[PDB]
Amino acid sequence: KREHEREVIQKAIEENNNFIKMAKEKLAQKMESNKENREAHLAAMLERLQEKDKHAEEVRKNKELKE
Amino acid sequence: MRECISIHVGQAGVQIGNACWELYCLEHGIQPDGQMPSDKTIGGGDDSFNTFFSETGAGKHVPRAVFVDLEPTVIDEVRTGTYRQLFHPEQLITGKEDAANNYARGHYTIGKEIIDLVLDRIRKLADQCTGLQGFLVFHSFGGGTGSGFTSLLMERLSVDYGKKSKLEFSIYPAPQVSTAVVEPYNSILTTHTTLEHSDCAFMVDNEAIYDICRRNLDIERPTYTNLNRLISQIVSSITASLRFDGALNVDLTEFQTNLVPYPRIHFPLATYAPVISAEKAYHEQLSVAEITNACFEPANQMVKCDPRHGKYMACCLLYRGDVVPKDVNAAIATIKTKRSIQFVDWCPTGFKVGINYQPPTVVPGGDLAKVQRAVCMLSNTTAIAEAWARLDHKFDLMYAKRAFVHWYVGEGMEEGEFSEAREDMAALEKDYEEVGVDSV
Amino acid sequence: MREIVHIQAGQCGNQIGAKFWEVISDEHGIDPTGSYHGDSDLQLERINVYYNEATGNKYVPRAILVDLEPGTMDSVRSGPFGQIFRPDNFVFGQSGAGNNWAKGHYTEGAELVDSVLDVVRKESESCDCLQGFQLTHSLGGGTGSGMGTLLISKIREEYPDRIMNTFSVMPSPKVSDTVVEPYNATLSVHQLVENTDETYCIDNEALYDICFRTLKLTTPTYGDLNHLVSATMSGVTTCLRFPGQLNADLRKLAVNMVPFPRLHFFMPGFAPLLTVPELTQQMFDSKNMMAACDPRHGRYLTVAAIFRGRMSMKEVDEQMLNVQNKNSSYFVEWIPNNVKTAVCDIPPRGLKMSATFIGNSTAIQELFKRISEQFTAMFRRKAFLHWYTGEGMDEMEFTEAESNMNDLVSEYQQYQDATAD
Ligand SMILES: COc1cc2cc(c1Cl)N(C)C(=O)C[C@H](OC(=O)C(C)C)[C@]1(C)O[C@H]1[C@@H](C)[C@@H]1C[C@@](O)(NC(=O)O1)[C@H](OC)/C=C\C=C(\C)C2
Ligand SMILES: Nc1nc2c(ncn2[C@@H]2O[C@H](COP(=O)(O)OP(=O)(O)OP(=O)(O)O)[C@@H](O)[C@H]2O)c(=O)[nH]1
Ligand SMILES: Nc1nc2c(ncn2[C@@H]2O[C@H](COP(=O)(O)OP(=O)(O)OP(=O)(O)O)[C@@H](O)[C@H]2O)c(=O)[nH]1
Ligand SMILES: [Ca+2]
Ligand SMILES: [Mg+2]
Ligand SMILES: [Mg+2]
Repeated sequence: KREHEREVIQKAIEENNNFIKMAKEKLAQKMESNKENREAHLAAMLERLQEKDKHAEEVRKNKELKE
Repeated sequence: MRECISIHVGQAGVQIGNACWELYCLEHGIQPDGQMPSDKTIGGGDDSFNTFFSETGAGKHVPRAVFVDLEPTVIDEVRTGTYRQLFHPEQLITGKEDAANNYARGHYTIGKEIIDLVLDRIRKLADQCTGLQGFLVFHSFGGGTGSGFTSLLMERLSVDYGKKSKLEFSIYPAPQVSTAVVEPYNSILTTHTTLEHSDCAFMVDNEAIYDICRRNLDIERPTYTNLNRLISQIVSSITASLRFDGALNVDLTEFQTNLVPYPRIHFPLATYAPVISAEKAYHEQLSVAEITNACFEPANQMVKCDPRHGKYMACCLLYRGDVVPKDVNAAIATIKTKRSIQFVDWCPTGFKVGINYQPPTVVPGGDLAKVQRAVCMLSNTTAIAEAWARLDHKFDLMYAKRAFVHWYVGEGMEEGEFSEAREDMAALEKDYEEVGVDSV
Repeated sequence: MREIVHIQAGQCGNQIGAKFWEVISDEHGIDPTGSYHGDSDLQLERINVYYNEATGNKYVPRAILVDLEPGTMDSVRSGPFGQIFRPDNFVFGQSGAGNNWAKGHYTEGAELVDSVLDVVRKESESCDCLQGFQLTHSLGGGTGSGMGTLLISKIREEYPDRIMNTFSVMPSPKVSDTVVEPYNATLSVHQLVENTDETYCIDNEALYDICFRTLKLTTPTYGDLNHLVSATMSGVTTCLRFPGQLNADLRKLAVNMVPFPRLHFFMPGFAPLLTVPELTQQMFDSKNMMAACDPRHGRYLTVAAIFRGRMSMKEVDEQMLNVQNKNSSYFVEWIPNNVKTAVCDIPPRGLKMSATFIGNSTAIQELFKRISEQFTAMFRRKAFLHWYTGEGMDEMEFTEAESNMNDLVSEYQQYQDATAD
């Protein structure tokens, strides 16, 4: 019975730690996943704007080769 | 000891915090500067009101509370308000840019910038505790901060404080005072994320409170001030067992044992009485039997639902004021032979009772009549699932077309989080359905 | 605080821009010197949203005045509240666009755009917390249209996490005899649908018809049209300028008004041109829309409505509920509670009470179809294409802009036809 008593409190500690652990890891993964996604969305935005600049160069270029 | 730490998140959480802590001060005879003449133990104590107030050497009684909002204008009013001396400046935390009714911004983009600072300030309160019992978290379902930042905080609190108890007072959205079309999204996301991390959550339907102010107090167009003063009374009734002592006093944790049959089934329905104007309360005394019977009028519930079409898993009565057990028992016996009260078959039908002799209090210039006795019923009914059903339906209407979803995706979220959250809500509705079925 | 950086480009942009500042400076109780002479603290609580406070309690508009010709610049500086604007924030070229979108967007404007950005940057960096930009301009000209859409792209490169709002004035043959305007409008819309978060569609066709048919003003001047614009612009910014719960900032407005990113073109409305009931009935009436569209030819995705003045708020709630029930077919059912109501108890000047309307209606397509009708006919005609290709433009950029606006129309049609089940 003494050994059973030890196993019960050890189980409670284990499960409590496992809950803390999985919560810590689950959260860290979410914030990482969110950081990548938001950055990837902003990066795609700038890239589209940066080819509007390249396009504008090509347009001004096309006007000099117009004369 | 048994200290409780309150955390007020977002506009709704903060402004309800203002009402509650103003009300507590009047109940305990604490002045706006924090002084409490009746308290002879200067600089500390083990009294019941010390569960919510710490004490400085200068005799100031300071709320065990943190106020957090991602925008400063609501908390600024606290910093310059009547009770500004009550709080240490570090208890009042503000960012510069709110979450814009967006869960993603509250949980991720904006929230992550201030979460560490918030946990540090919470830690500072906790280390002053000799026996911390747990946290009380006030927030809206609809706001970006109330939803997003709260769920982030609750996750972090579970890591930093293990299985230490965490209670919620959650403001459930109503169209009469709604601020955003996406509040159903924010509601489902925060409910899903906080579910594992909350031990007990008291939902407050703004429409329920709105109707009570209109019908029982004759307020043509209730303001947040009208709602919050009513809400603070229900909150006060629930926390009264922690803040006061008494022979017939029953601790909130004892009620909690009865109210939560399974971890996910932790949403009690609150019903408060009497809500009555000074004009009507004059030359009219509401007896124990009358206010108790009022607890089974659905018009008096904090959440719109019909318990008469559901099943009970618990029924708790929290009295305060001039009340004795004899009258309670008589009132209950009458009610059971006249109301539609039906329990599930796996639970006993006895009503659990608590009495705090400290009478109800009202804030100056408030709409509520000062009465000699009040009661708050805390019941566990399957019917509260109706509140989930209404929210989930509104969620489905918009998500089918992916309306407004791009605001969330733009902040780093994925559609998988929406579907995961909605599936959890569907399982929760099914859970409340399963517990109501008769055993085999 | 939460600052907005105002920009006005071209003639139209500076005209309505100046009147905008005249009207709100009056509401916030500040004179053309920049000093405060009001009576209510509510006038100053959120003053920093649009104004910089200088030494000696002098409030300076956070405004940037732009044009490819120095003419209008003198007009503003000589006009009322001309001495309130920051001198350094005046940015003028000398060339002039001549209603050539290509000149404004690729050539003449591209050489002035940087000195504008320098002023944008200087204003921005001094913000406690910049929320975004609002631009006033027309789409029918060359500067406000072509350069205005260039500035937007350029600003969005340096401030991609800020809100970009615009007050775009739409061209109409009833007001301007210029024939190439449907080119400039389509080319602009091609840019606005991609790079703005919120666009208020100010339609000269609607402004004309209101003045002529309701105000009974044959031969309406730009002053008459702008009196409507100013009252409107005052209305749709009230929630930004005064203490409030609802759409209090540009981002929260966008989140409530834009269910899909491309569908961000609002038709504003104003009433009157009284009782709470008929104020409400008027603001939902087609005759009171500042966009030449019939809302009963489509469905509302979202709606924002602010009432101004002292009135029974119980009555406003009841009647806003009343309108939604009697006109339930004209609000999409797959967006619950899409109509939001605000109330500011300080009325505008002259009126004891008014109501401003902001609708995201699929009926806005009627406006884009009008422009497209002109554009498509012009494209077949190929009338004045050399002025654009002369600056280096290609014929495809015309085609792409056309089909993109066609897509916008069909997308508004898609969600108009959608059902809950
Ligand atoms: C003899 O017949 C006509 C003679 C003229 C115009 C017309 C007719 Cl029919 N029509 C039909 C119009 O609709 C007017 C319109 O121009 C106007 O904006 C306005 C100033 C008149 C326009 C050309 O379509 C506009 C742009 C292609 C613009 C034209 C310009 O402004 N610069 C530029 O690069 O592009 C240019 O040089 C300054 C002056 C004006 C042109 C000339 C060609 C007169
Ligand atoms: N009962 C009550 N409800 C409130 C109060 N303030 C806001 N709400 C409700 O809360 C919801 C909006 O969430 P808020 O708390 O205002 O927003 P937030 O938490 O600050 O999050 P942000 O988007 O960042 O501003 C709406 O449904 C409101 O009706 C209040 O003082 N009392
Ligand atoms: N409502 C209104 N519309 C105006 C006003 N001024 C010009 N417009 C319209 O603007 C369109 C042409 O654009 P403009 O602003 O005049 O030209 P711009 O943007 O300055 O470009 P450029 O003149 O070529 O340098 C026409 O369709 C006009 O009807 C105004 O004061 N009020
Ligand atoms: Ca003490
Ligand atoms: Mg807020
Ligand atoms: Mg011009």
